[PDB]
Amino acid sequence: QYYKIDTKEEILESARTLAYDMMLFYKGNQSGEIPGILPGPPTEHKGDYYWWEGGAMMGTYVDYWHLTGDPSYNHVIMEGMLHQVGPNADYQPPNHTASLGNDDQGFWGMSAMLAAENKFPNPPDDKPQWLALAQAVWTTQASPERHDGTCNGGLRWQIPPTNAGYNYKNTIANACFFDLGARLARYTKNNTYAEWAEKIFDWLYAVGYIDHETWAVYDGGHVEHNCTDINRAQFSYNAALLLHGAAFMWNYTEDQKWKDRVDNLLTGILRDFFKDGVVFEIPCEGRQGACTADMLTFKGYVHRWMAVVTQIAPHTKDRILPVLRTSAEAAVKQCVGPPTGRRCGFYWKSGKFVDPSVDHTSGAGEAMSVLAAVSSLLIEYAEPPATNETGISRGDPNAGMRSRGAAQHF
Ligand SMILES: N[C@@H]1[C@@H](O)[C@H](O)[C@@H](CO)O[C@@H]1O
Ligand SMILES: [Ca+2]
Repeated sequence: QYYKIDTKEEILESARTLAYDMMLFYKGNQSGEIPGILPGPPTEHKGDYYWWEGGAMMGTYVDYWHLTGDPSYNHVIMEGMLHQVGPNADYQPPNHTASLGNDDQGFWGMSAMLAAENKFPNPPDDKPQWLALAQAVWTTQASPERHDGTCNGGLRWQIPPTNAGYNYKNTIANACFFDLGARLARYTKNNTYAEWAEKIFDWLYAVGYIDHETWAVYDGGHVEHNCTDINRAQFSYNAALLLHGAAFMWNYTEDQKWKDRVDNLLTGILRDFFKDGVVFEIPCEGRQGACTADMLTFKGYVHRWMAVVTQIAPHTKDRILPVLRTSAEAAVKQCVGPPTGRRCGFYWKSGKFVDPSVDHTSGAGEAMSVLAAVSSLLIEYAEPPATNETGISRGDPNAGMRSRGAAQHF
C-alpha cells in the first residue's frame, strides 16, 4: 500500500497527493481549454466525461478545502464554477443543451450550495454568488412547466422536451431537487424550500421509487406507464442523496418523521451497498467492464454525503463513521497501480488494483471517488455546514426569474 491513513497527518498528506493526481485529469485551467469540465464529451470524441461530472469535480474540491484547509486549488475551482453558469446564472448554458438533465443542472447547483455551506471564497462582486446560483437552479427546477400531471407529479429526467429521456421520471432528478430544497431551507430559514422538499420526497415515496418495506431506492419509471415500470436498479448515489436531504430536513424541522426516514434510508444503505464494510456499486461492480463513466463517481458522493449526515444528524455518527473508515481503507489499499505505484482503480471490495481501462475511461471518476473518501475521513475535525447565521455568500430574490430565462420560451 502506498497511501497511509492512520493518523490525521497521514490522511492530510494522502488527500493532498490524491488531489494532485485527480487534478492531472483536468485541463480547464490551461491556455486554450474550457474551465469547469473534464475532457469530453465522448459524443464529440474529446474525452470520456460529461459536463455534469465537471460540476461534481468542482464540488469535490470545495469539500477538499473545507476538510483539509489546503486552498491550493481554490482559484482553479472558482474559475471552473463561474465559467459554467450560463447567461442567466442558472447553470443552463445553452451550448450544453444536450447534457441538460435536471440531475446535470442539479449537480452544479449542489456544488454552489456546498460552496455557500463551506464558506468557500466568494466570487467577485460583479459575478454570481454561490447561494444565488443554488437558488437559481432550485427555482428553475420548481418552475411550473417542470411539474405536470403525469404520474401525479415529479420531475422528468431531461429539461428539453426533445431530449432523449424526457419520458423518464427518475429518482436522481427528483433527489437533486429534494436535496437542494432541504439545504436551501436550512441555510436561509425559508420554509417554502422545505415545503417543496417535503412534496417531492412524498412523491418519490408514493410512486414507489422508495420501497415502502425495505427502503431500497430504485432508479425511475416512464410516463407512458404511469411510472409503474420501475427500473429496480439500485445506484448508491440515489439512496445516499435521499439520506443527505432527509438529514437536512431532520435538522431543520426536528420532526420525528424525518428522523425515521433518515434511520430507514440508512439501514437500507448499510444493508445494500456496504459489503464487509466497503461501498459497492451493486448494479455494475460485480463484473469488470460494466460501470459507465457516470457510475464510477457514485461511491465518492456516498462517502462525502454520508460524512456530512453525521454532522447534521449526529445520532447517526456511530453507524456511519466506522463503515466509511473500512470503505476508505479498501479504497487506498488498491491505489497501487502502475505507472506511479499509486494509481487508483474502482474495485475496492475486491482488494486489488484494476486498470481503469477495463471500464473504458482514463480513470478520473475513480480518482475523484478515492479523493472524496479519504478527505471525508477528516469530517470529525470539520465545521458543519454553515447557515446564513455565519455564512458569507449572498442570495438573489430573483434567481431563476430573468426575462431571458429559458422557461420564458419553453
Ligand atoms: N442528457 C443526458 C445527461 O442528462 C446525462 O447526464 C449524460 C451522461 O449520462 O448523458 C446525456 O447527455
Ligand atoms: Ca473512453
